[PDB]
Amino acid sequence: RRWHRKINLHQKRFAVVSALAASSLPALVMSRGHKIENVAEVPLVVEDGVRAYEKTKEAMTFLKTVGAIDDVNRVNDSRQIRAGRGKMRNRRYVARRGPMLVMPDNKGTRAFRNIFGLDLANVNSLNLLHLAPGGHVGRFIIWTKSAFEKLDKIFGTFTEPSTVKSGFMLPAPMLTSTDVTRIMQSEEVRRVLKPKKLQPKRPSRYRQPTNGIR
Amino acid sequence: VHSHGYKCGTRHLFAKKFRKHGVPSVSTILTNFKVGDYVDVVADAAVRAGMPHKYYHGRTGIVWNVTPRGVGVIINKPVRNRTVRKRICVRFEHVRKSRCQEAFKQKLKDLEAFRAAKKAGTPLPPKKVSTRNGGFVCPKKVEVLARRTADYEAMIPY
Amino acid sequence: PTRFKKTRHQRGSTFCGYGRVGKHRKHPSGRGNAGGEHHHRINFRKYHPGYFGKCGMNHYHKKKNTTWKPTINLDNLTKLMAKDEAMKAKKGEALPVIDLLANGYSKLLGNGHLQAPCIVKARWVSKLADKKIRKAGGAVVLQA
Amino acid sequence: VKPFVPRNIVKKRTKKFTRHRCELFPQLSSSWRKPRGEDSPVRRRYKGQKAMPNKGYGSDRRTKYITPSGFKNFPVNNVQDLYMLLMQNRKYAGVISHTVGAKARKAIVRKAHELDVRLINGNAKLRR
Amino acid sequence: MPKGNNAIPHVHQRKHWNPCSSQKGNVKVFFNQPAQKQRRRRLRLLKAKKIFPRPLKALRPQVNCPTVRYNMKRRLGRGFSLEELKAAGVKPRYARTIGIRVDRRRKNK
Amino acid sequence: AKSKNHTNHNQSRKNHRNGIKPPLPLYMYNSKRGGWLPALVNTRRVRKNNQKAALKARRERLAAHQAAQK
Amino acid sequence: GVDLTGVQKKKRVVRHHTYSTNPYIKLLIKLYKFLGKRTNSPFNKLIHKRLLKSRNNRAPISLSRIAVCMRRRTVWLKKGKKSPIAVIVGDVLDDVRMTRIPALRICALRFSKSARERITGAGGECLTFDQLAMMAPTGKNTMLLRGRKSGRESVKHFGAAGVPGSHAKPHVSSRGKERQRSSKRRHAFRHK
RNA sequence: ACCGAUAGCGAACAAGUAGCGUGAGCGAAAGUUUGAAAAGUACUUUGGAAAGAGAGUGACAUAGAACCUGAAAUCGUGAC
RNA sequence: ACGGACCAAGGAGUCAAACAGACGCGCAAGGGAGGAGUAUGUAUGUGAGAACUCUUUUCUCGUACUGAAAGGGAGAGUGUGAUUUUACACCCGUGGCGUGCGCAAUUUCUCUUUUUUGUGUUUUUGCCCAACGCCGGCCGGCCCCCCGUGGGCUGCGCGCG
RNA sequence: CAUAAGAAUUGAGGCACCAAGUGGGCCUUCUUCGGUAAGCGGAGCAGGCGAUGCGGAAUGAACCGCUUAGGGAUAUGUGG
RNA sequence: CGUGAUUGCCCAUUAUUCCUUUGGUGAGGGCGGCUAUAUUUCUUUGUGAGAAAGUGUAGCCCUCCCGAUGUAGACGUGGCGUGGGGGUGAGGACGAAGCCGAUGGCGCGAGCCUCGGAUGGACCCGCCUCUAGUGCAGAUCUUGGUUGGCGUAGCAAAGAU
RNA sequence: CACUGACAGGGAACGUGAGCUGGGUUUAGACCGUCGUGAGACAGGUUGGUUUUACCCUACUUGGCUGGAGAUUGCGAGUAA
Repeated sequence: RRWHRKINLHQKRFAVVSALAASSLPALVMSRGHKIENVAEVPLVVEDGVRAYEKTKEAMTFLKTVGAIDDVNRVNDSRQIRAGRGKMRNRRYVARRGPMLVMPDNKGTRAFRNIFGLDLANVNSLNLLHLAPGGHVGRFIIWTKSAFEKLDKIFGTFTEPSTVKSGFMLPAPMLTSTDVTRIMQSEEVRRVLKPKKLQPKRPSRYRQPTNGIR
Repeated sequence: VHSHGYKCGTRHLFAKKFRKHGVPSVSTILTNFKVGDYVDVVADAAVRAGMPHKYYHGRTGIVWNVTPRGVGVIINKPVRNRTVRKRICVRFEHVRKSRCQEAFKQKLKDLEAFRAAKKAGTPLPPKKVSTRNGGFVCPKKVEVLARRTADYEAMIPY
Repeated sequence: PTRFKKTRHQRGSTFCGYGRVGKHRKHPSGRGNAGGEHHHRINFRKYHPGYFGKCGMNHYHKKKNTTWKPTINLDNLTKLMAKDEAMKAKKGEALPVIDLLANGYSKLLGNGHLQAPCIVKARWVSKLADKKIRKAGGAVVLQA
Repeated sequence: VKPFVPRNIVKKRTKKFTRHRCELFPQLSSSWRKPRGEDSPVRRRYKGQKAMPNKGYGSDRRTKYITPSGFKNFPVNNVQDLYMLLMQNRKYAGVISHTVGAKARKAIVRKAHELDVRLINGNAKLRR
Repeated sequence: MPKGNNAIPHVHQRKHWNPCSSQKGNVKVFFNQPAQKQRRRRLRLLKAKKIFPRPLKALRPQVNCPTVRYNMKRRLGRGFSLEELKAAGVKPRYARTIGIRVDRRRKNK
Repeated sequence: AKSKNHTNHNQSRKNHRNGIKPPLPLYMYNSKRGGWLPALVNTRRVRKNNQKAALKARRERLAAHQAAQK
Repeated sequence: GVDLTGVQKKKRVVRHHTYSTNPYIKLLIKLYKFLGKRTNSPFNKLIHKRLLKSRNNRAPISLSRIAVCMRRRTVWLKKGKKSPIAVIVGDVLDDVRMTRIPALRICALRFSKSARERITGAGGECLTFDQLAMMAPTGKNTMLLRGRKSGRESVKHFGAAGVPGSHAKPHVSSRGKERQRSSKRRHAFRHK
């Protein structure tokens, strides 16, 4: 069976690339089941100092305080035994997914174990599957500062190809401007607009082909 | 199903008919051409070359070519859902200029000539009448009809 | 993928849309290549003309590497060439240096009209370079 | 359109179209399918028949998937969800997915009747 | 059958030796490959560990190497060149002990 | 039971489905090919000519940009 | 009694609840659809429409073939209007032939990296159509580039009763000598 | 990202068994009491006997060992 | 004419190469790696066929074709001189069409807007047509033969990547 | 484009890509061949049927009328 | 006289007309940040009650139009079901699921929903994506099953209690 | 041939096999003559050569063997002189 594939390299990546932006296109992120009452900077960019935290509790707590409560609480707790047969092909339990910390690399203690889908990543990864639950993107990346910064070096820029992927980078927007719609409203455009209609309702003939008093 | 020569014959068509036998006239030869002429096709017999197959007498096409002895006529031949242009290699002897078109143009110019004259040349100059109409009538002797049998003994079959 | 397949759309339906006429069972009525000459002629002739027979001539044990490709034509090169160069050398007071090999090829056939004399350490050329390179004051160096 | 008022009936039938002879074979079931049926009078729209469903019959697009009490039933399992509905009076009545066990109905029901907005569960048969 | 105008008469798997309810047979999928990769890898690394004092790759020459298509190219080829090795000076046997390849069938053009 | 040959009926009906075509006949211009070679030789010499008309399609261009460029 | 339709319920042909997966377009069209009709502008409408098609149906265009267009300016006017607007609903690929050609303004879907740059770099301007339209409503000294179409290869593979009239290359298996091409390049076998 | 007891190996089962065929060989069928457990219905009493009716048990015996469910075809009944 | 006593559960258009179209989809004369291999922790593991890749070498197919060959081979740019071997110049081959762009008349509108009219004009990459021209090809023409001004038949070729 | 005298149309045209499904037909006005003939055979034209029903012909594949969204209201069709 | 009693009709899926439906290379429009547009309608010869009166109105909605049988065959689905994946609904023993239901209803339908247990009793389902050993009357289908057939045929040799 | 008033002709899936029968018919065996090179053949000859099922539906025969409609009332007046 063609249990297998190619993907084009530019494309696989490119895609992810759209995704990365959309990892911080917040509505999307919220929409993504991500919640944080906590919500503030999108992405909420965090000390890399965090990474060294070695007691689970310590770490988590701040993390909770700083965010992790709802989404996290969806996590662990939306855990269900997989109903249906996948269970009986060993998929016994299912659960959703909650917010992402990306590490430059991990060095806490615990470190942060006992919880996957509640991401942690050594940057040089970024796995779309983790990035896009159900291929339906939007996740909260919680930055280590060191990841955060490193990131850019990773994608280069549009007009500055070169990273560690060779030329592959931020590259062209199509239309340069969203809020097109806004744009579309204009004034120039709005001037050249063409004027309209009037005189409405109540019919002209109001049947009667036959003469009469009507 | 039937036998097929590319010159397969007929009863009474190709045969060179009613006192119409013999060579083409010198008038035929004195003719003169240009191309693009819409000329119609006929078959002498004379020489059995430059001679189309059956389709073609009674058809009008246009010449595209003049070769030594002959002329090229492209004709639209109707096949299936179309007419295809076929360019046929006749020696001159088997083709002639119509009037088909002649009139149209002839009139058109003549008329233009008049239309132009009428404005914008000097004169001015009646032609025709309308179509068809009514009328006063002062006739002066109507009849009727009484047919057959009276004085049938004078006439009819036996 | 399963769901797209016609089949899905085509059940309760016997023929599989094959036609109610034509209860064309699972056999060839044909089969692979052959029979091209009788019952498929018109097609065969038509759609793959020049087949069969064999004629012209042959080179047994041919070893195609040995021919492996060599050709480039002109403007082509400049593009490969650093734009700096290509927006500069023109005059003939700087002939930038092009080694064909990296470009691949080996042979130069005409075309192009360039936009700087340069050096192409080039391996073979059409007639035209004597009239092109040369005309240009561009250059060929044949390899040695 | 319905009520008040169009000038005639709201369907031409809706008694389900089935096969024919369903009635006959008991292992045969009563579901609507297109006759294939080569000589089929059923295909052939000969007179003797029963009906088929067709786009000419359709319910007025404006006036369709609308209840009797004028609402589309809207599926609900809970009070939060229900709390969203509030605006609506036009075209939905929430229907509680009865389909999920009860205790919560004790909660939903309490809130909903309390919240003064329809649910058929909460409005049908001998209890509210 | 459907009307679609697509790329004429094809598709291939419905041919020879694809073992059916028959049996056969000439089988050699690559699905092992992950595992294989690992097999190469895991081993390779693990090998290193063992060998360990040793510089791994064994010196060999450099060559320009074949063809036309390769006429212009160099690869570090097999072997060495005893002659060269000689020319640097070095007993081949000894060289082998050092872990620098040797050769013969390098005729040395 | 005598096993019938063939026929033509339905055909003008079939032929008229898809109609009866000619193609814009004289395309706007001919379909090419053939003629009398002494004439064909001569016509090329009056199409020599084309390089003359290409310098007439350039004559106008020059006039616009030499009259004034303002 | 109905009667002939010249073909009944008139076929997709040129299309409606429409095409590809790029989001932007979807806007564009909303934007533009007003504009051609309700900013009465054939050009706009055209634009609008022109936006709609599929990829083939948006086969590219490339630069030097625009050069010419900017020879057109040059035989246009002494020059009161002294400016000009290019459109291409595809990518602009670089060409080659010139490549010392001037700067100028091109309004495209996409300009290659190289091109984009180099164009712009040459004083050109790559404007996306957002970057056009908005600041360009209404034509006039607009230049529709309607792409190409023709020079695809596909049509090559249209034709094979190899009569003296049909000269066309089949989708066959010789990529070298014979392998289905043995005569024709000799008159003789299986004639012409 | 397999199947779900007619599936799935032949074979979930004392199965490559049983069985079958001279033999070569051929080679099946066949799943689950218990909110927890036999607590597996004492006892009464009729009943040759089975058994019954009681009783007795147990949430539940429309759970009494044919044990989860218990589909349909088919039939008695009730009821009409 | 056949098949069809009944009810459960079964019970039939699959995977899949090159390939043609269609369509989305990537990038674009390159593209596609591709085989592999390295590679460093998330930490089971790890220095992810499948994670992330990541890639120098490139490989491979693609970005001129033509000839059996031997073999050649495309702005025969354009233009130009041109007795155009050449030699010069260096921001559209020739014509037919062209959404377009221009102009004027044309309505109102202050002007704008500008309805409407009337035209102009523009590369055959906007499409196609129509004709050279061009590559390999073939006859080598013109002529008595052969060569040059120049031919003159032909082709999956080329004509503004 | 007037005549002074002689269309109508033109619910687009142009133009194309590519794949199906089909190759036993049968019925008819008309013409017509074979043969006594044949509800026979065998062609020509148009139309059907086929592959549609509705309405008519007590009965009818092809005769009459007429073709079909779903209805409603009205009037006709053939036919009474 | 001059017509006139006065009204010759009956009756198809055709026709008209009218509605609703549906499709359409279909027409309109409103498509605004309070002018307006749909919903509901008064006081009811010249009213949108912006202010009489409730309700809806972010590119769709709201009006308009032509057409609308079709086998084979084809195409379409902001069509329908299912098995399973990924995401997302953390849906429930206050009894899952299964199942029965002259139970109702929604949807042209395909389904889908609902309300019942004198049901059944624990795992199971929504929605968006993925993805399929994916939707049966017939195959002289198949396995199982289930009949009627019908207490009918029939139990009638080998001498007999 | 014989009788006889009389020895008409027909129809009924060429009426008429779950009627028989099997002499006719057409296999196989087997003889001959012919023909055939041949095997074989032969619409030549010859000869011997496996004729099932009803219990069912219906149909037919006998044998048993049971009512009435419905309307203002199937809501009641139980021919009509």
